[PDB]
Amino acid sequence: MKIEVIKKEENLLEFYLEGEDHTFANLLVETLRENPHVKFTAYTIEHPITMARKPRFRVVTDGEITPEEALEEAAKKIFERAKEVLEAWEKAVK
Amino acid sequence: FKYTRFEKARIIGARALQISMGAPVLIDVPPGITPLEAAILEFEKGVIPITVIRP
Amino acid sequence: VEAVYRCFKCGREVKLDLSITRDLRCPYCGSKILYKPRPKVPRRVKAI
Amino acid sequence: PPYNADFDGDEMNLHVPQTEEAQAEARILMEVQNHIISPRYGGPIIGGIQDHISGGYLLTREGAYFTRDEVEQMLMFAGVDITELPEPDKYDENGNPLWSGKTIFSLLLPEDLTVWYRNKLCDEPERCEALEKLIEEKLMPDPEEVRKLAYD
Amino acid sequence: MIVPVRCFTCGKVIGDKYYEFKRRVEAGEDPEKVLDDLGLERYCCRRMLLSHVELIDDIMHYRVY
Amino acid sequence: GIEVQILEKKEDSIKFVLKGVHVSFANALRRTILGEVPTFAVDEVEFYENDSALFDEIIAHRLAMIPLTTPVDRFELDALELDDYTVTLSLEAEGPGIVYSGDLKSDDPDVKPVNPNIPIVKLAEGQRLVFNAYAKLGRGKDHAKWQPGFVYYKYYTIVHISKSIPEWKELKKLAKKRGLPVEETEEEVLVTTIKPFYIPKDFEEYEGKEIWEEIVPNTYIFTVETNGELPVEEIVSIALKILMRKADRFISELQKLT
Amino acid sequence: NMEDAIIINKASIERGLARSTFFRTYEAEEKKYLGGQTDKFEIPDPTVRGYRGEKYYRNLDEDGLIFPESKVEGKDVLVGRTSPPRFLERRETSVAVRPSEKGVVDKVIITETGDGTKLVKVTVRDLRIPELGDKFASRHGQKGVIGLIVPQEDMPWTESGIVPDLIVNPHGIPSRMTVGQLIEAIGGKVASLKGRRVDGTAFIGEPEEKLRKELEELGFKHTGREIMYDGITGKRLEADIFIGVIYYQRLHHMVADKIHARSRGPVQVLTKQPTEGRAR
RNA sequence: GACCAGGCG
DNA sequence: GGAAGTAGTTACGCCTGGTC
Ligand SMILES: [Mg+2]
Ligand SMILES: [Zn+2]
Ligand SMILES: [Zn+2]
Repeated sequence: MKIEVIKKEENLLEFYLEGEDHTFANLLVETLRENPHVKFTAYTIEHPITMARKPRFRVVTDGEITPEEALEEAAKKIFERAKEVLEAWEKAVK
Repeated sequence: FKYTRFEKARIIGARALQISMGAPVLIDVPPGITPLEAAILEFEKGVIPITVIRP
Repeated sequence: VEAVYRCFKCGREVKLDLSITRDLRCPYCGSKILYKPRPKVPRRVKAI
Repeated sequence: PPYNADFDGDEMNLHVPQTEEAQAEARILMEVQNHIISPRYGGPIIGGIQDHISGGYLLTREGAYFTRDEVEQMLMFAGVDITELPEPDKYDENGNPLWSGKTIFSLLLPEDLTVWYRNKLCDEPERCEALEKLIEEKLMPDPEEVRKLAYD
Repeated sequence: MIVPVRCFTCGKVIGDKYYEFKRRVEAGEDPEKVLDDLGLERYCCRRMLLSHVELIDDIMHYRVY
Repeated sequence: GIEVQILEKKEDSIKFVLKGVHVSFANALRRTILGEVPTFAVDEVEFYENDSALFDEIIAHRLAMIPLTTPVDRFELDALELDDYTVTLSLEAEGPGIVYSGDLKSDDPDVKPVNPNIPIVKLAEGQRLVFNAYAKLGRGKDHAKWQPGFVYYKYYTIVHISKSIPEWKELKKLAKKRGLPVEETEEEVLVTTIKPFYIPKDFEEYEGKEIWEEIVPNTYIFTVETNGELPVEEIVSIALKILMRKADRFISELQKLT
Repeated sequence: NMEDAIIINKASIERGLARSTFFRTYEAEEKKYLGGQTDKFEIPDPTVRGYRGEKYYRNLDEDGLIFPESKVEGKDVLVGRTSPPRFLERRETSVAVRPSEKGVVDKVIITETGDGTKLVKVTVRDLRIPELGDKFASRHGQKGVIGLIVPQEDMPWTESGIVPDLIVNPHGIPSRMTVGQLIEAIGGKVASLKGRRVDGTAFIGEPEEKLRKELEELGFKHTGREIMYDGITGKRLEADIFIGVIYYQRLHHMVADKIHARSRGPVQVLTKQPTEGRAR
């Protein structure tokens, strides 16, 4: 899932998440929002037809953690949450 | 001296037409720029060799 | 040239050549209309 | 509105200028950035039509508040460049910060603009007259005083 | 023409249920009860069985050869 | 923590409660179930002869819409890159009658139509329909033919009906009729909304303050249904593994960037 | 869906919603000119005047007619035909599909005219899956074109598990004053839930009050509004969304039959100006 | 090529 | 001044087919 950085200012990272759609982008931004060190995070699909699979992100942190750290921690939390839900589901179904 | 809309359009069109026939660009332009965009960049910078005459 | 042809009213096959035969008719029911049949060759179709 | 097109089967012709003079003429004199103001009446002809107006009302009306995620998403969707959200106006019963629609709308206005007027939503002229009386005294009313007498 | 294999809205397979629904309804049973028994709870699925026309029978008669 | 509680486990569907999870993860799970989990579906058909009334395109689409059993152990269904295994389903049918999905053969014992009673075409006297249909893995985000089933969720809400309300017993009886779990106290009656509880017209005057809904935070009632391609538990497990693998791929790409 | 545009579901289209096939029948006659100078159904040799590319005769049979069920694209010939020379070798007058039309050869028939010359009709069928620009209408006069095709996972859904097959902007309702469309949506939902079709006759049909009461008794809100969730973000919408079943019909004004573009081509002999028409 | 008819905005 | 005659116009495209 290719990352196409557009901006790398101080405490700001804007990039294209090539290959994804709303499904992963929304989860990533909502799990990034709960990080206290992130001041502004959002995403948008510039065009439903032309850029359907190229979401664009903006991650702005206060400065104590770089946006790359924020995205890494958010993805780790997503993976942990999915694993926990998988364990609960497999316990319940069996 | 303030150009009108029509004077600006004529100047930019003539400059783009000249550029398209080998007239050297008077500034530096990004690669891939179309001649019309080069003429518009020239006008926005302010280096305009063409002068309009008025009655 | 002998070509395989199918009649209109009846579905059973009729053989003739258009270039030579001035009159086209099924010689069994007298039908003037014929179908050019589907060649027995594979056809690849995308299911979408 | 300029084309009077309504997407019910409408068709439009597209002409490609071929000479550089024609291309310059089109791009300088006929672009859609210009012609926002109609030569007929000297007023805006290119503007919001139905959904822009209704969404603006749902945004800026009294009591309309938005959550942090909604505010960030709408700002990114609109294309507004921003690196920090303004201070929230209210706080939810759960402590969640909430932004007013007026603040979000103000985020995309020029920092020097200042104007007042009565729109079509004026049903009690007394409140409008009170606001005008407050404004006329000094022309720079205290923002909290206006917020006390704010009217839709 | 012929009964759709899947519900246009949610993709539930309703191809097999049409003939059972038709024969049960012709038998005089309540259509709501029949549709509930067949398992079609969402009204999108019930629309597919309730509004379908078997037009294949009326066009099978003309051959292209 | 995160709790999963199953309300109604049927053969072709399951209804469970998901607790302690944000709305974003619930929506992501629903979207991954709808468009990520891969199944087998006919993608290409080779027609040798088709004398039927339907055209080749129509029959090919109807074949693609026919659900196909998807083996689970043999193939990695949670992989981001799908396998290219192709199953050849053939049909040699002719004469008067109606062609069902159970008449299709298969080169693979595992991959075959789940329901053998789905009509394909009605054949008259003398008509022949011969084809070889090829199936391959895919995702519902590409075409609807690869959708494993249907999925949706809703908020887990408890409706409070004040017992000071006249003829509240009618509301209690309506809640019992809909099958919703209902509890009553000295001051009010609580109707857990497993299924949409809509207040009738007569009681709409109290919808503001006397009767009101309470959304339980981070709780959702899910409803997953299969088309026979996969077990519903397998569908949910594969979707969760898909989300895990997507997160892992994002982590790897992010580390590659730095 | 602004300005009378219509938003539609991709999954519904892929499952057969509003799918259609377009038929065109090309005709070629073996004309008998004066003096016994006839034309011939044949695959012309490249020595004939006006010969097209040898690729355009790919599907032709030695008889001179294209085999059925053979995929034919634009400018491919169906009836190879040569006419006696009239230039001032045999000229070519073969019949090919129209330049903007493709499809599959559904049927090739051969027959005899009234005067006795050979006549052939070739029918080409093109599959038209709905796309952006195709015109849709309801029985209440609400015309519109597909403004967007949205995946199912992006469509909103109802608490009952109902996903729309189509979304219409509310701004087209009040200016047009089509209360009948709303009543028809209510009636369609009630008919689907009951398993009995609703009588919508002009003046003796089922009253709207009866339909609303029946919808109330079936377990749904009497207004027809339902609690809906946003597909993109996952939270329920603030307002209760009006949803129902409306009978929409696809019109033959497809965007594939109307798109036209001419860089440079034939001109009229008299005025040297470009010709007139999409067909030429 | 011009005549007719039917539609579309 | 009649009181008739006469002439001159009556939106813009676009598409389809059918016959000469
Ligand atoms: Mg219009
Ligand atoms: Zn015969
Ligand atoms: Zn359904």
